[PDB]
Amino acid sequence: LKPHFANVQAHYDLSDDFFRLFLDPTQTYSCAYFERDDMTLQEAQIAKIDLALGKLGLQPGMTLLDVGCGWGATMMRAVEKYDVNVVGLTLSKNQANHVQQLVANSENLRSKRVLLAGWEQFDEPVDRIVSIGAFEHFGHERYDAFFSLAHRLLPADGVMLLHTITGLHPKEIHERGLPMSFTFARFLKFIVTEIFPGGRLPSIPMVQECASANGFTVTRVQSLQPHYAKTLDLWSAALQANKGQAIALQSEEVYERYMKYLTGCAEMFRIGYIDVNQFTCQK
Ligand SMILES: CCCCCCCCCC[N+](C)(C)CCCCCCCCCC
Repeated sequence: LKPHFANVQAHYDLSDDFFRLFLDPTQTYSCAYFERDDMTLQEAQIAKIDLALGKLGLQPGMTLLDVGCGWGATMMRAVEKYDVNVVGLTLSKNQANHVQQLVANSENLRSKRVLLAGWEQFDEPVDRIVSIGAFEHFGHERYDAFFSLAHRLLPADGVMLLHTITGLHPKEIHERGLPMSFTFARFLKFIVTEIFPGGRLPSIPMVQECASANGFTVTRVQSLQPHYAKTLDLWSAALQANKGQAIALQSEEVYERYMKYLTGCAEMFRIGYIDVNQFTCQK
């Protein structure tokens, strides 16, 4: 199984400078958690991180594996607030380099590693696992392999917090009393073709199946559905105000595409065609 470096890199290696125009300072690129009403995006992203890490029963000395570490905000938070060693995986060249600098400049004593590789090329024992918004890039065809590896790399009391967007079947969506449909399907095509090449959304039962079939017990499924529309609204508001900057670094063609993507997804979550859930997978 050769990781899909090309497709994944197609999106995230666009330009850190560009993503910085709409993501919060920690560069977290996933659904935030507005635990409190007046939280800033940065505070809500940290709260999301704590929500995920707080389910792992972390302890000093442990080694945490972050599958699809992104720009590393989660890894560094794990080190700094929870005092654990970390290992981060990503197919993005720019992310690997960025996190490599965070590691190089850290004054914390814990072990920190970032690899430009996929879980498909990682076979090392870890104490706990966290994966936020990376699953959507694996593809239905590799779900079983992922959980197999996850279960194999974890200790006896191991735990994996899998956070991923989930979707309903377009055919069955019509019964949910949800109009549009065609519009939804047409937008999904747009996303997979111009935003996330190779992307694929898993249904909740699909995650529950691959987990159980590989020896895991899903002890909790928490939805952050409403929180994503706001996260996306905040991302789009910033990008738009940074429009002039967006075109300079790239092109107005890229800008238009990203605004269409950010805003569109926001409505999709608002109406309920898509969801986002954190699965506590207990070994
Ligand atoms: C139906 C095809 C779905 C492909 C989904 C690809 C998802 C990539 C998610 C990447 N992160 C975690 C960085 C988040 C980006 C913002 C939310 C995007 C939601 C897309 C929903 C498409 C239905």
